Amino acid sequence: ADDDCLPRGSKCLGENKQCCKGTTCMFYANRCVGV
Repeated sequence: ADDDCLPRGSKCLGENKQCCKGTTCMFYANRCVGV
C-alpha cells in the first residue's frame, strides 16, 4: 500500500495501489493507462 505508480505495461486487476498523477488503472484490462 503506497502512492506509487504503474507504467503502460504493469497490470493492476486486484492491486489496491494507485497509478501516477494523471494516469488511470483498468479493472478488466488489468493494466495502467494514461488519459
